[PDB]
Amino acid sequence: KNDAEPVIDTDGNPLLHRGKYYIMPSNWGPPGGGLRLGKTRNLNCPVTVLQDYNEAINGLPVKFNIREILPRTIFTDTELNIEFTEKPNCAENRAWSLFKGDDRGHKARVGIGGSNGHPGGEMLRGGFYGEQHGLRNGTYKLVFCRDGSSTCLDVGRYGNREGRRLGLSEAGELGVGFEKAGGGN
Repeated sequence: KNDAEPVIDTDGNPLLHRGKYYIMPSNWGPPGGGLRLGKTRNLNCPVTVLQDYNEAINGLPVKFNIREILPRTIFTDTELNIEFTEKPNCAENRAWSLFKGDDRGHKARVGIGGSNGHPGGEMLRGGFYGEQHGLRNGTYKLVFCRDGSSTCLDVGRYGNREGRRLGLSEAGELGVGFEKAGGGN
């Protein structure tokens, strides 16, 4: 279009696939936390990807693959399937799925695992997306495009008093910054 650039960590270098990264809360917003598999609600397997109310923990690595592949650069509009680098042993996968539309989950909640136990229930189908509609320095937003009716929506934030459950906002939210997790190759 106007037209897709490469997606950068913003420690200056284009961002890659099967590469482990972290996502910080940009520049202190608000008040910024990291993300991980966190504790929220109760027992059947934690699906809730949490954002931290504390900055000491950058959470868990984040693998942006167009998933059943290997590729070199992630340009702003190219699909992908994202997942953490280690699942709590008991949810099925670490892939992020969006549980939907009712039941006191109340937005499409960020979900790891293949079935549900507890709140909400049926995880929507779809491939993710991302990147800034940004201005002076740094990086920005990630997006989801559904299988059924989603000409895709943003991912804002919902809280619930446990931490901060990610979700699909109506407007857009989250200035996001990327920190490769290190490595060679």
